[PDB]
Amino acid sequence: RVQPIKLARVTKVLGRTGSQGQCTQVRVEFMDDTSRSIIRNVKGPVREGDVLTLLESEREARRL
Amino acid sequence: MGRVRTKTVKKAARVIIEKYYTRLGNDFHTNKRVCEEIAIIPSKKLRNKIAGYVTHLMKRIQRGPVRGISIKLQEEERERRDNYVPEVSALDQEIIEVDPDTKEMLKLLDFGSLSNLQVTQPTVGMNFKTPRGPV
Amino acid sequence: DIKLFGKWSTDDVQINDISLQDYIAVKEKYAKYLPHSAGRYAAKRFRKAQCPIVERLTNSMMMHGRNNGKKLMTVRIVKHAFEIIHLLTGENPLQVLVNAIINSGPREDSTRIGRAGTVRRQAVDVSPLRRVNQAIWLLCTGAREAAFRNIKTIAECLADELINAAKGSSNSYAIKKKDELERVAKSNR
Amino acid sequence: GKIGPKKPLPDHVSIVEPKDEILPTTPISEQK
RNA sequence: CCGAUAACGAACGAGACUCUGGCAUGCUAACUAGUUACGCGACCCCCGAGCGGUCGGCGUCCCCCAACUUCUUAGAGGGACAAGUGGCGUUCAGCCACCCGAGAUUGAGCAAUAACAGGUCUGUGAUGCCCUUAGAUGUCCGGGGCUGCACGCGCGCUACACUGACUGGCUCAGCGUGUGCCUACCCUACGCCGGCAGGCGCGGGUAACCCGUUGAACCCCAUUCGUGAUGGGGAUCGGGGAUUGCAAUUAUUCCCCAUGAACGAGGAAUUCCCAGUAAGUGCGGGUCAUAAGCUUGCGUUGAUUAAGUCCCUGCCCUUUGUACACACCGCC
Ligand SMILES: [Mg+2]
Repeated sequence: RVQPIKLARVTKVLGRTGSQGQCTQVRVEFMDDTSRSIIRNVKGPVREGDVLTLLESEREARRL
Repeated sequence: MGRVRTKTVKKAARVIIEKYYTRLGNDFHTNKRVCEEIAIIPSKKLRNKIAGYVTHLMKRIQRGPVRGISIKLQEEERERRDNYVPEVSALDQEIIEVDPDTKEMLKLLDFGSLSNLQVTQPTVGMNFKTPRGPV
Repeated sequence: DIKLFGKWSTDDVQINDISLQDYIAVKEKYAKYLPHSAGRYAAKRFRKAQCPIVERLTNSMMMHGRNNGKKLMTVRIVKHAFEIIHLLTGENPLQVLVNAIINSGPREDSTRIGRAGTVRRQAVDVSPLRRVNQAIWLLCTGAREAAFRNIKTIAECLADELINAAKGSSNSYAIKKKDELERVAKSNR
Repeated sequence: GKIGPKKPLPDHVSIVEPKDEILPTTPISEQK
């Protein structure tokens, strides 16, 4: 029933966020489906072309 | 980052390019050597900053008309402007599109009924003027 | 052909998850005899990912002021702890360290200071580089806390910390802290 | 160096003035 | 800085500049610097090497009786410019990445207009006014004080231990000081005595010549200890011995043997910091007859995190509002 942990690869970096620069928003496409892609805010040093894991499918989508 | 060149180097580079464009070239290590004798530069750092900007500006000049003047580009302009005069004028067209409203004006000036004039059909609809405001 | 600390070839180690393959540096050109190759790894962003992971462990293990420049002692400690983990498990200490890092690195966290909503504020994902950094930091902190006021040696406590993290037994300080962080991130979703 | 210093201002660049040296004539060769 | 332009032409500041660090087996040189090579040696191997291995042992500017400058010293120069390539950008100013390269942001110094009732009259034979000027607020001498303690605060040092302490062995620096106008007081090798602090003789050095090849600490390798207020910590305190000085009591400092107190990582708060940096760790200089828990420098080991933001604290530019202009610690 619960959604399994999946993987998403960063394609683009959408700039910092978090009121202190401590997060960066990145557009990530799921390794399962190349077409399906969302935007998520992540912490730590991120560069385009790296894979990060997701414990949930949807959390957030906004443009600053 | 932090590689902005100031007035002291930019004006000097422009002046020496204007004066010695022929001697100057695309080689940084040769422009730094010609800068030894074409001008008195107190500091080696100043002289090679100037030489680097000179090479950059010459790369720009070889393609386009930079604000720094050059006698070859100036004479090329002075050629293009006074030349490419067409063998036949664009003002000796055999037929001329003339609106009937414009046709009556020549009648008073008794220069109408010329062969080169062709009385057209004026547009009907008066559909000029853009729609007002938004949309 | 390299045999870090004279033994335990590096080429036999396989990285488990795709997310940390580019950031865990154990194989091929990341094959050095010693975890002491000071080479200006902080001069640019994303350069410590090219630093071999044993050297990162060594750098993180010398902390709390009393031993800050003593990197030779830390190299010795890592060498011994590798001997103990090989003795206990029978498998490659580098593989054990890699698996411990994979299992210790948290996958989610919390952030934002918006009046401290529920636990911290709003849940956030973590980058692979921060996963590796926090895993190494948690392992070193767990070993240090385990070996502070007791007879067990730093090498032994580092060994058991890495072993428990690699097997995921939740008997390790790093695993417990990671679980707590994931729990509060879930609450701050 | 009597009425003052000898070194120029460090940011002062003085560019010498060349001559014409155009020479648009036909290629000849002086014999001497 | 590029550009737009009722502005044009300038001046200061920034930058540029000076010193320092990084590279030059390229040049100039070196008995107050060395390296190689050779000759004497000393020790090991000797089966058998022998152009064998070690020597901070002696020599070859003790002038005819070797060369060279890599190491060291320091001068002249060179070298790096966003210069080359790719992308972004008006394709402008520039930005990002990469190659080659020692180096693609090394640190400092200097530093505008205007101002503060900021600090110094206890730096000055800088100084206006005022006070005092012989029972002196001048100056000198003796003694005491500047240290004095129910308490609060700031800069620090040592620690709370086993990533440790003790004992022994081994092993590596760079800054820089050194015999005094007055002015008396230098750095110290070596030998002897003592357990130590020290003492007693002999030198050397006004200095790349002597200390000194600065045998530094940490670190490294072996020993003992075993999670305890314990061999952690060394506060407090007794007794004894030296050194400086005219004088050591309110202990100047140092040495030895005893005492082993709090302290088991510290609340609210809060400081500093981005690469040879923080930190650990010693060594110089200043003060110094005697002296560093201070400061100014130097080396040694040497990281975690970050290449962002305006959230807090502030700063700069523009617009805006103002009843403020002693300028929001305002005004009312
Ligand atoms: Mg003891």
